[PDB]
Amino acid sequence: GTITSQDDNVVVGYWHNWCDGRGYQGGNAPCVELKTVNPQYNVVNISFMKVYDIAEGRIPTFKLDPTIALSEAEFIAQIDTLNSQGRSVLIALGGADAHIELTRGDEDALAAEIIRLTDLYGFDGLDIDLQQAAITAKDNQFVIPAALKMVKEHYRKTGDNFMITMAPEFPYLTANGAYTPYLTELDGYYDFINPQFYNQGGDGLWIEGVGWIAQNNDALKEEFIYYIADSLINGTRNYHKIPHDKLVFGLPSNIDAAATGYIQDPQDLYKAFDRLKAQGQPLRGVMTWSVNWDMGTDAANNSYNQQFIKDYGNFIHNQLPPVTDMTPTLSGIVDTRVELDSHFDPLIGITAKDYQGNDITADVTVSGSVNTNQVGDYLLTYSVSSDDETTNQPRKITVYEILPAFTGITDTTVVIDSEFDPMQGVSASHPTQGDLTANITVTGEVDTNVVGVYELTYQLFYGQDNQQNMTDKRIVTVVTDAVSDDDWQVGSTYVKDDKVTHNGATWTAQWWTKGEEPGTTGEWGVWR
Ligand SMILES: CC(=O)N[C@@H]1[C@@H](O)[C@H](O[C@@H]2O[C@H](CO)[C@@H](O[C@@H]3O[C@H](CO)[C@@H](O[C@@H]4O[C@H](CO)[C@@H](O)[C@H](O)[C@H]4NC(C)=O)[C@H](O)[C@H]3NC(C)=O)[C@H](O)[C@H]2NC(C)=O)[C@@H](CO)O[C@H]1O
Ligand code: NA
Repeated sequence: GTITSQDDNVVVGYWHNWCDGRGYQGGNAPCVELKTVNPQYNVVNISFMKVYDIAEGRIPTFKLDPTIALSEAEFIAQIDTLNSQGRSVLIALGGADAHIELTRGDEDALAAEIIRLTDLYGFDGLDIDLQQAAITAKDNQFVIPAALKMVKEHYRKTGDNFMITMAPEFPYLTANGAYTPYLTELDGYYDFINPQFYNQGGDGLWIEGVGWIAQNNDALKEEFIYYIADSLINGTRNYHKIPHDKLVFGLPSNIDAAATGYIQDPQDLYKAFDRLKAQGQPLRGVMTWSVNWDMGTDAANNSYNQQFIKDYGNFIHNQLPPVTDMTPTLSGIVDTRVELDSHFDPLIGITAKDYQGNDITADVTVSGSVNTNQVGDYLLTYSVSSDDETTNQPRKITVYEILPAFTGITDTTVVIDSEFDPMQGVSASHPTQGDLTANITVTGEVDTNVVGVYELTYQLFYGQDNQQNMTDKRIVTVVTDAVSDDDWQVGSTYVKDDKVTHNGATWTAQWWTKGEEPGTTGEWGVWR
């Protein structure tokens, strides 16, 4: 069949390219034929395209597991059957424990392989399900989006919408998180995102005013679904924005399918989705790992018997078609610190796209202004409008100054009659003004002919018109070279006529002494 895409809500189910997968609670997921998957799964994701063996190179591929007992041709035929029913069959890239590591330049070969597989099997698109290191390995965050843009454009030439979806684990969807390169580079290209709201334990989000709402909290599941979706579809609470018409809520089919995240009471989902509809932002569907688990068994060999599709198929399909959120995006805006008097260009690094991913950078306007000749904060607001919508974002620009620094102003002792130059070895620097040594003045003098302690005050003048100042003090001690009688020591023994220096004077012992301080023994004592 032909490239078959979905214009309305979706119930997405992954399909295991393997048999008898073990459950987190000891159950079993059989392989199943595609033709047996419930019709209400209108998107079925073949899992997974990956690197099967590094000896075939870096480019991932898909290899049907023959033990499912579908020949290549029969598998093809069953995809065609789904397509004839108006259902989409995507290829899912990655999965758990799949390492993919591509280098800049690999994009052409990756696109070529996606096209080859797509044309051979009749796939309708690709789901990005990179996990763990594969999300950020080498140049993946560049190569995979680059390849996918090529694939999208290739099929657009013939009037076909090759679907692009993604299945990020939700924690990666913070505003600057690991998936954000895939989301931004593919804005306009992707059909919807179905994040995984499972296998993350106690992770979740903080709602100012209700507290922490965790993905494994079964008492607050309605609030979990509502608030995490609300944050995604509006770009609030530190999440990257995924428009509501493009957000599909990914879930485990049952307790065997994922460690945590199963919805015990489907009412919690119905109500959360209704609340999102009530604020004008209905979601685009649900997704599940997996149709195999939905048709699987538990540890007691009891059948799950399609409970997931029973709970959610009709609820999600019995909804109005999606209404596109046509708001444009701005990229590259970050609060920036600028050194006093440096040049600042408010447009550099900032771009914009309409909701279809067309570049509309030239249409960005900025209000506010920065005065780099004055330290302080300056607030800019960037705006762009397209498609009867507007997006705005602020940017704080802080102008700061750095103090210069002196070198070589350290206390020093010099010998009598030596030459002393107060500027020898003395300098000052500043990162933008450069060498400021010629801007140093010296208050005070050293007289090296006269023993004693001389204070010098160094002043540095700098900045505009040399009206900024900083000061540092230096002590220069001039000492004689003259040989003196050895210093008195409290523990030494002296006898008549021994001489000692103490407290600035030379004293002579008049008899035997130990422990008596010169100067403290009066008019007629041992030291004179
Ligand atoms: C942010 C972070 O680091 N989170 C950690 C979790 O990542 C981690 O648990 C892993 O969670 C992922 C994300 O859900 C999960 O992978 C998805 O989930 C299903 C299982 O629920 C995977 O199914 C397995 O696929 C492999 C083939 O790739 C099969 O070999 C295996 O039999 C499948 N298991 C079952 C029960 O069917 C999917 O591949 C995958 N994608 C989708 C769309 O669902 C991993 O399996 C989880 N890994 C483990 C070891 O549990 C968690 C625990 O380590 O820690 C979080 O911090
Ligand atoms: Na097809």
